[PDB]
Amino acid sequence: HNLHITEKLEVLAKAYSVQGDKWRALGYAKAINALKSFHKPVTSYQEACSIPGIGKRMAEKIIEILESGHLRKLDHISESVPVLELFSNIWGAGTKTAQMWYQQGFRSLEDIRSQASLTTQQAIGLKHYSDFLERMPREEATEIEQTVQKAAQAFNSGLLCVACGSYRRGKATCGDVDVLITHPDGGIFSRLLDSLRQEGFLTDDLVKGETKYLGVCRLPGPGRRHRRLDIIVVPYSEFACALLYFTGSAHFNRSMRALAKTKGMSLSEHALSTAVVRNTHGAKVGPGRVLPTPTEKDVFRLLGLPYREPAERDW
DNA sequence: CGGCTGTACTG
DNA sequence: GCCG
DNA sequence: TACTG
DNA sequence: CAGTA
Ligand SMILES: Nc1ncnc2c1ncn2[C@H]1C[C@H](O)[C@@H](COP(=O)(O)CP(=O)(O)OP(=O)(O)O)O1
Ligand SMILES: [Cl-]
Ligand SMILES: [Mg+2]
Ligand SMILES: [Mn+2]
Ligand code: NA
Ligand code: NA
Repeated sequence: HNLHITEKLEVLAKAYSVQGDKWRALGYAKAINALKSFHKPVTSYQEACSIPGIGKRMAEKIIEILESGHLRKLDHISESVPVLELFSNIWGAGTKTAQMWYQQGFRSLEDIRSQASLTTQQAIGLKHYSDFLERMPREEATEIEQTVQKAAQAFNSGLLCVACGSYRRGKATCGDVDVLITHPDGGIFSRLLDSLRQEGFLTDDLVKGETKYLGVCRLPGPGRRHRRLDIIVVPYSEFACALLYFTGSAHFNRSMRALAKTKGMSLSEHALSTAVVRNTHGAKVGPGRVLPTPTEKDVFRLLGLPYREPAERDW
Protein backbone atom coordinates (compact mmCIF):
# COMPACT_ATOMS: atom_id res chain seq x y z
CA HIS A 1 0.00 0.00 0.00
CA ASN A 2 2.96 2.24 -0.74
CA LEU A 3 1.49 4.82 -3.12
CA HIS A 4 -0.75 7.75 -2.13
CA ILE A 5 -0.70 9.06 -5.66
CA THR A 6 -3.85 6.89 -5.78
CA GLU A 7 -5.82 9.22 -3.50
CA LYS A 8 -5.71 11.95 -6.16
CA LEU A 9 -6.38 9.50 -8.96
CA GLU A 10 -9.39 8.08 -7.13
CA VAL A 11 -10.87 11.57 -7.16
CA LEU A 12 -10.65 11.63 -10.97
CA ALA A 13 -12.02 8.10 -11.33
CA LYS A 14 -15.21 8.84 -9.41
CA ALA A 15 -15.59 12.13 -11.29
CA TYR A 16 -15.35 10.38 -14.64
CA SER A 17 -17.64 7.61 -13.41
CA VAL A 18 -20.52 9.80 -12.17
CA GLN A 19 -20.30 11.96 -15.31
CA GLY A 20 -20.88 8.81 -17.30
CA ASP A 21 -17.47 8.17 -18.89
CA LYS A 22 -17.39 4.56 -17.95
CA TRP A 23 -14.36 3.25 -19.82
CA ARG A 24 -12.04 6.13 -18.91
CA ALA A 25 -13.18 5.49 -15.32
CA LEU A 26 -12.38 1.79 -15.82
CA GLY A 27 -8.90 2.75 -17.01
CA TYR A 28 -8.31 4.74 -13.85
CA ALA A 29 -9.76 1.93 -11.74
CA LYS A 30 -7.21 -0.53 -13.12
CA ALA A 31 -4.35 1.97 -12.82
CA ILE A 32 -5.29 2.62 -9.20
CA ASN A 33 -5.32 -1.09 -8.28
CA ALA A 34 -1.97 -1.61 -10.00
CA LEU A 35 -0.40 1.16 -7.91
CA LYS A 36 -2.09 -0.09 -4.74
CA SER A 37 -0.53 -3.56 -5.00
CA PHE A 38 2.90 -2.37 -6.21
CA HIS A 39 5.52 -3.39 -3.66
CA LYS A 40 7.28 -0.01 -3.45
CA PRO A 41 6.60 3.71 -3.97
CA VAL A 42 7.06 4.66 -7.64
CA THR A 43 9.87 7.18 -8.18
CA SER A 44 10.31 6.92 -11.95
CA TYR A 45 8.63 7.58 -15.31
CA GLN A 46 10.16 4.41 -16.76
CA GLU A 47 9.29 2.57 -13.55
CA ALA A 48 5.72 3.85 -13.93
CA CYS A 49 5.42 2.75 -17.56
CA SER A 50 6.62 -0.69 -16.45
CA ILE A 51 3.37 -1.39 -14.61
CA PRO A 52 0.55 -3.00 -16.59
CA GLY A 53 -2.41 -0.62 -16.51
CA ILE A 54 -0.18 2.45 -16.43
CA GLY A 55 0.34 4.10 -19.81
CA LYS A 56 1.87 7.37 -20.93
CA ARG A 57 -1.09 9.50 -19.74
CA MET A 58 -1.08 7.86 -16.31
CA ALA A 59 2.72 8.10 -16.14
CA GLU A 60 2.60 11.83 -16.92
CA LYS A 61 0.22 12.25 -13.97
CA ILE A 62 2.50 10.27 -11.67
CA ILE A 63 5.43 12.56 -12.56
CA GLU A 64 3.29 15.68 -12.06
CA ILE A 65 2.19 14.62 -8.57
CA LEU A 66 5.75 13.74 -7.59
CA GLU A 67 7.08 17.06 -8.92
CA SER A 68 4.35 19.42 -7.64
CA GLY A 69 2.54 17.31 -5.03
CA HIS A 70 -0.60 18.33 -6.95
CA LEU A 71 -2.74 17.44 -9.95
CA ARG A 72 -3.79 20.26 -12.27
CA LYS A 73 -6.79 18.24 -13.43
CA LEU A 74 -8.31 17.96 -9.93
CA ASP A 75 -8.63 21.75 -9.72
CA HIS A 76 -10.61 21.96 -12.97
CA ILE A 77 -13.11 19.22 -12.03
CA SER A 78 -16.70 20.34 -12.70
CA GLU A 79 -18.52 21.89 -9.75
CA SER A 80 -21.49 19.65 -10.57
CA VAL A 81 -19.51 16.58 -9.49
CA PRO A 82 -20.05 16.59 -5.70
CA VAL A 83 -23.78 16.94 -6.32
CA LEU A 84 -23.82 14.23 -8.98
CA GLU A 85 -22.13 11.95 -6.47
CA LEU A 86 -24.62 12.78 -3.75
CA PHE A 87 -27.53 11.95 -6.12
CA SER A 88 -26.06 8.76 -7.58
CA ASN A 89 -25.62 7.37 -4.07
CA ILE A 90 -29.39 7.01 -3.94
CA TRP A 91 -30.12 3.33 -4.65
CA GLY A 92 -31.89 3.11 -8.02
CA ALA A 93 -30.44 6.35 -9.41
CA GLY A 94 -27.35 6.29 -11.63
CA THR A 95 -25.45 8.72 -13.82
CA LYS A 96 -28.35 9.49 -16.18
CA THR A 97 -30.77 10.22 -13.36
CA ALA A 98 -28.24 12.28 -11.35
CA GLN A 99 -27.42 14.34 -14.46
CA MET A 100 -31.12 14.94 -15.26
CA TRP A 101 -31.84 16.12 -11.70
CA TYR A 102 -28.83 18.41 -11.82
CA GLN A 103 -29.86 19.86 -15.19
CA GLN A 104 -33.30 20.49 -13.70
CA GLY A 105 -31.83 22.56 -10.86
CA PHE A 106 -31.82 20.05 -7.99
CA ARG A 107 -28.85 20.60 -5.65
CA SER A 108 -29.59 18.68 -2.43
CA LEU A 109 -31.46 15.65 -1.09
CA GLU A 110 -33.98 18.13 0.35
CA ASP A 111 -34.69 19.26 -3.25
CA ILE A 112 -35.03 15.63 -4.37
CA ARG A 113 -37.37 14.79 -1.48
CA SER A 114 -39.74 17.70 -2.10
CA GLN A 115 -39.67 18.31 -5.88
CA ALA A 116 -38.43 15.11 -7.59
CA SER A 117 -40.52 12.30 -9.02
CA LEU A 118 -38.98 9.13 -7.63
CA THR A 119 -39.45 5.57 -8.73
CA THR A 120 -40.41 3.14 -5.98
CA GLN A 121 -36.79 1.95 -5.71
CA GLN A 122 -35.38 5.48 -5.42
CA ALA A 123 -37.97 6.41 -2.77
CA ILE A 124 -36.79 3.49 -0.69
CA GLY A 125 -33.18 4.39 -1.52
CA LEU A 126 -33.77 7.91 -0.23
CA LYS A 127 -35.55 6.86 2.97
CA HIS A 128 -32.49 4.75 3.84
CA TYR A 129 -29.83 7.01 2.33
CA SER A 130 -27.40 6.85 5.26
CA ASP A 131 -28.02 3.20 6.19
CA PHE A 132 -27.31 2.05 2.61
CA LEU A 133 -23.90 3.72 2.78
CA GLU A 134 -22.82 1.89 5.99
CA ARG A 135 -21.06 -1.44 6.22
CA MET A 136 -22.06 -3.93 8.93
CA PRO A 137 -19.74 -6.01 11.14
CA ARG A 138 -19.23 -9.59 9.99
CA GLU A 139 -21.09 -10.89 13.05
CA GLU A 140 -24.26 -9.04 12.09
CA ALA A 141 -24.09 -10.57 8.60
CA THR A 142 -23.97 -13.92 10.38
CA GLU A 143 -27.18 -13.18 12.27
CA ILE A 144 -28.96 -12.08 9.08
CA GLU A 145 -27.82 -15.20 7.16
CA GLN A 146 -28.97 -17.41 10.04
CA THR A 147 -32.34 -15.72 10.01
CA VAL A 148 -32.77 -16.57 6.35
CA GLN A 149 -31.47 -20.14 6.90
CA LYS A 150 -34.01 -20.82 9.66
CA ALA A 151 -36.85 -19.56 7.49
CA ALA A 152 -35.70 -21.77 4.61
CA GLN A 153 -35.20 -24.84 6.82
CA ALA A 154 -38.78 -24.63 8.12
CA PHE A 155 -40.24 -25.60 4.73
CA ASN A 156 -38.78 -29.14 4.80
CA SER A 157 -38.09 -28.86 1.08
CA GLY A 158 -34.59 -29.63 -0.17
CA LEU A 159 -33.47 -26.04 0.44
CA LEU A 160 -29.78 -25.31 0.95
CA CYS A 161 -28.79 -21.83 2.08
CA VAL A 162 -25.29 -20.33 1.78
CA ALA A 163 -24.01 -16.82 2.53
CA CYS A 164 -21.90 -15.55 -0.37
CA GLY A 165 -20.44 -12.20 -1.42
CA SER A 166 -17.88 -10.51 0.82
CA TYR A 167 -19.08 -12.62 3.73
CA ARG A 168 -17.94 -15.86 2.09
CA ARG A 169 -14.70 -14.12 1.05
CA GLY A 170 -14.05 -13.66 4.78
CA LYS A 171 -14.22 -9.86 4.98
CA ALA A 172 -14.48 -8.24 8.42
CA THR A 173 -17.30 -5.92 7.33
CA CYS A 174 -20.04 -6.38 4.73
CA GLY A 175 -21.94 -3.87 2.61
CA ASP A 176 -24.92 -6.23 2.47
CA VAL A 177 -25.71 -9.92 2.86
CA ASP A 178 -25.86 -11.99 -0.33
CA VAL A 179 -27.65 -15.29 0.29
CA LEU A 180 -27.78 -18.16 -2.18
CA ILE A 181 -30.66 -20.63 -1.96
CA THR A 182 -30.89 -23.85 -3.90
CA HIS A 183 -33.76 -26.29 -4.32
CA PRO A 184 -33.93 -29.85 -5.74
CA ASP A 185 -33.97 -29.80 -9.55
CA GLY A 186 -37.51 -31.19 -9.53
CA GLY A 187 -43.53 -20.62 -5.44
CA ILE A 188 -40.95 -21.58 -2.84
CA PHE A 189 -39.32 -18.16 -3.25
CA SER A 190 -42.55 -16.29 -2.58
CA ARG A 191 -43.42 -18.37 0.51
CA LEU A 192 -40.00 -17.70 1.98
CA LEU A 193 -40.25 -13.94 1.52
CA ASP A 194 -43.72 -14.09 3.10
CA SER A 195 -42.19 -15.86 6.11
CA LEU A 196 -39.48 -13.23 6.51
CA ARG A 197 -42.01 -10.43 6.09
CA GLN A 198 -44.39 -11.99 8.65
CA GLU A 199 -41.59 -11.98 11.23
CA GLY A 200 -41.12 -8.23 10.76
CA PHE A 201 -37.62 -9.01 9.45
CA LEU A 202 -37.99 -7.78 5.83
CA THR A 203 -38.88 -4.06 5.82
CA ASP A 204 -38.78 -3.00 2.11
CA ASP A 205 -38.54 -4.74 -1.25
CA LEU A 206 -36.41 -3.23 -4.01
CA VAL A 207 -36.64 -6.07 -6.58
CA LYS A 208 -38.70 -9.23 -6.64
CA GLY A 209 -38.06 -11.45 -9.62
CA GLU A 210 -38.29 -15.18 -10.21
CA THR A 211 -34.54 -15.54 -9.68
CA LYS A 212 -33.44 -12.61 -7.53
CA TYR A 213 -34.76 -10.67 -4.56
CA LEU A 214 -33.17 -7.41 -3.37
CA GLY A 215 -34.49 -5.76 -0.24
CA VAL A 216 -33.97 -4.36 3.20
CA CYS A 217 -34.08 -6.06 6.55
CA ARG A 218 -33.62 -5.22 10.23
CA LEU A 219 -32.87 -7.46 13.19
CA PRO A 220 -34.78 -6.99 16.47
CA GLY A 221 -33.65 -4.92 19.46
CA PRO A 222 -32.19 -1.44 20.09
CA GLY A 223 -29.27 0.03 18.17
CA ARG A 224 -30.23 -1.84 14.98
CA ARG A 225 -29.84 -0.37 11.48
CA HIS A 226 -31.67 -1.29 8.26
CA ARG A 227 -29.42 -3.55 6.18
CA ARG A 228 -29.47 -4.49 2.51
CA LEU A 229 -30.24 -8.17 1.75
CA ASP A 230 -29.88 -9.93 -1.62
CA ILE A 231 -31.23 -13.44 -2.12
CA ILE A 232 -30.90 -15.61 -5.19
CA VAL A 233 -32.64 -18.92 -5.82
CA VAL A 234 -31.18 -21.36 -8.37
CA PRO A 235 -31.79 -25.01 -9.30
CA TYR A 236 -29.29 -27.40 -7.74
CA SER A 237 -27.88 -28.17 -11.22
CA GLU A 238 -26.51 -24.59 -11.41
CA PHE A 239 -25.13 -24.58 -7.86
CA ALA A 240 -21.41 -24.29 -8.60
CA CYS A 241 -21.68 -21.53 -11.20
CA ALA A 242 -24.09 -19.63 -8.96
CA LEU A 243 -21.80 -19.96 -5.94
CA LEU A 244 -18.83 -18.82 -8.04
CA TYR A 245 -20.75 -15.82 -9.39
CA PHE A 246 -22.31 -14.75 -6.09
CA THR A 247 -19.03 -15.21 -4.21
CA GLY A 248 -17.16 -12.80 -6.49
CA SER A 249 -15.55 -10.44 -6.14
CA ALA A 250 -17.01 -8.47 -9.09
CA HIS A 251 -13.49 -7.75 -10.39
CA PHE A 252 -12.59 -11.43 -10.05
CA ASN A 253 -15.73 -12.48 -11.93
CA ARG A 254 -14.93 -10.05 -14.73
CA SER A 255 -11.32 -11.31 -15.11
CA MET A 256 -12.40 -14.96 -15.15
CA ARG A 257 -15.20 -14.25 -17.62
CA ALA A 258 -12.70 -12.35 -19.81
CA LEU A 259 -10.33 -15.35 -19.80
CA ALA A 260 -13.17 -17.71 -20.70
CA LYS A 261 -13.91 -15.47 -23.67
CA THR A 262 -10.35 -15.66 -25.04
CA LYS A 263 -10.75 -19.44 -24.89
CA GLY A 264 -13.97 -19.44 -26.94
CA MET A 265 -15.96 -20.15 -23.77
CA SER A 266 -18.55 -18.25 -21.72
CA LEU A 267 -19.13 -18.05 -17.99
CA SER A 268 -22.23 -16.72 -16.23
CA GLU A 269 -24.16 -17.37 -13.02
CA HIS A 270 -25.98 -20.15 -14.92
CA ALA A 271 -23.23 -22.15 -16.62
CA LEU A 272 -19.80 -22.47 -18.10
CA SER A 273 -20.23 -23.09 -21.82
CA THR A 274 -17.78 -24.05 -24.53
CA ALA A 275 -17.65 -23.71 -28.31
CA VAL A 276 -19.48 -20.41 -27.93
CA VAL A 277 -19.84 -18.48 -31.17
CA ARG A 278 -19.12 -14.74 -31.18
CA ASN A 279 -18.99 -12.01 -33.83
CA THR A 280 -16.32 -9.35 -34.50
CA HIS A 281 -17.49 -7.27 -31.54
CA GLY A 282 -17.10 -10.20 -29.16
CA ALA A 283 -20.88 -10.36 -28.89
CA LYS A 284 -22.40 -13.84 -28.58
CA VAL A 285 -23.80 -15.24 -31.86
CA GLY A 286 -24.69 -18.72 -30.60
CA PRO A 287 -24.56 -20.37 -27.14
CA GLY A 288 -22.17 -23.31 -27.63
CA ARG A 289 -22.84 -26.05 -25.08
CA VAL A 290 -22.91 -26.36 -21.31
CA LEU A 291 -20.03 -28.14 -19.61
CA PRO A 292 -20.73 -30.16 -16.47
CA THR A 293 -19.54 -28.26 -13.38
CA PRO A 294 -20.38 -30.17 -10.17
CA THR A 295 -18.06 -28.01 -8.01
CA GLU A 296 -16.28 -24.66 -8.14
CA LYS A 297 -13.00 -26.53 -8.68
CA ASP A 298 -14.30 -27.93 -11.97
CA VAL A 299 -14.83 -24.44 -13.36
CA PHE A 300 -11.23 -23.45 -12.63
CA ARG A 301 -9.99 -26.76 -14.04
CA LEU A 302 -11.99 -26.45 -17.26
CA LEU A 303 -10.57 -22.94 -17.64
CA GLY A 304 -7.02 -24.20 -17.11
CA LEU A 305 -6.62 -22.28 -13.88
CA PRO A 306 -5.33 -23.09 -10.40
CA TYR A 307 -8.10 -23.10 -7.79
CA ARG A 308 -8.54 -20.06 -5.54
CA GLU A 309 -10.28 -20.21 -2.17
CA PRO A 310 -12.95 -17.50 -1.71
CA ALA A 311 -10.47 -15.60 0.53
CA GLU A 312 -8.12 -15.40 -2.44
CA ARG A 313 -10.80 -14.05 -4.80
CA ASP A 314 -11.04 -10.61 -3.27
CA TRP A 315 -9.75 -8.48 -6.12
C1' DC B 1 -9.80 0.70 -34.42
C1' DG B 2 -12.40 -0.64 -30.71
C1' DG B 3 -13.15 -3.93 -26.34
C1' DC B 4 -12.92 -3.38 -21.64
C1' DT B 5 -18.52 -9.60 -18.18
C1' DG B 6 -22.66 -11.33 -18.38
C1' DT B 7 -26.56 -11.62 -16.51
C1' DA B 8 -31.70 -9.82 -14.08
C1' DC B 9 -35.12 -6.52 -13.15
C1' DT B 10 -38.09 -2.27 -13.92
C1' DG B 11 -41.42 0.52 -16.21
C1' DG C 1 -7.57 5.58 -19.96
C1' DC C 2 -4.83 1.01 -21.51
C1' DC C 3 -3.55 -2.44 -24.60
C1' DG C 4 -3.99 -6.10 -28.29
C1' DT D 1 -17.66 -30.54 14.96
C1' DA D 2 -15.53 -28.55 10.68
C1' DC D 3 -15.97 -28.47 6.31
C1' DT D 4 -18.00 -28.85 1.21
C1' DG D 5 -21.18 -27.86 -2.40
C1' DC E 1 -28.25 -25.66 5.09
C1' DA E 2 -28.05 -30.98 3.88
C1' DG E 3 -24.63 -34.09 3.52
C1' DT E 4 -19.84 -36.09 4.77
C1' DA E 5 -16.65 -37.89 7.85
N1 LIG F 1 -20.67 -6.08 -11.89
C1 LIG F 1 -20.63 -7.44 -11.57
N2 LIG F 1 -20.30 -8.37 -12.50
C2 LIG F 1 -20.26 -9.69 -12.19
N3 LIG F 1 -20.53 -10.11 -10.96
C3 LIG F 1 -20.87 -9.23 -9.98
C4 LIG F 1 -20.92 -7.87 -10.28
N4 LIG F 1 -21.27 -7.22 -9.16
C5 LIG F 1 -21.44 -8.13 -8.17
N5 LIG F 1 -21.21 -9.35 -8.67
C6 LIG F 1 -21.26 -10.61 -7.92
C7 LIG F 1 -19.96 -10.85 -7.19
C8 LIG F 1 -20.19 -10.17 -5.90
O1 LIG F 1 -19.27 -10.61 -4.98
C9 LIG F 1 -21.54 -10.57 -5.60
C10 LIG F 1 -22.18 -9.63 -4.64
O2 LIG F 1 -22.17 -8.28 -5.09
P1 LIG F 1 -22.24 -7.05 -4.08
O3 LIG F 1 -23.03 -5.85 -4.72
O4 LIG F 1 -23.06 -7.52 -2.87
C11 LIG F 1 -20.57 -6.62 -3.55
P2 LIG F 1 -19.69 -7.76 -2.38
O5 LIG F 1 -18.56 -8.43 -3.16
O6 LIG F 1 -20.71 -8.77 -1.69
O7 LIG F 1 -19.03 -6.84 -1.30
P3 LIG F 1 -19.98 -5.92 -0.34
O8 LIG F 1 -19.74 -4.48 -0.65
O9 LIG F 1 -21.44 -6.26 -0.55
O10 LIG F 1 -19.64 -6.17 1.08
O11 LIG F 1 -22.23 -10.56 -6.92
CL1 LIG G 1 -24.22 -13.57 -14.27
MG1 LIG H 1 -22.50 -8.14 -0.90
MN1 LIG I 1 -25.34 -7.63 -2.91
NA1 NA J 1 2.44 -0.30 -18.68
NA1 NA K 1 -27.35 4.80 -7.05
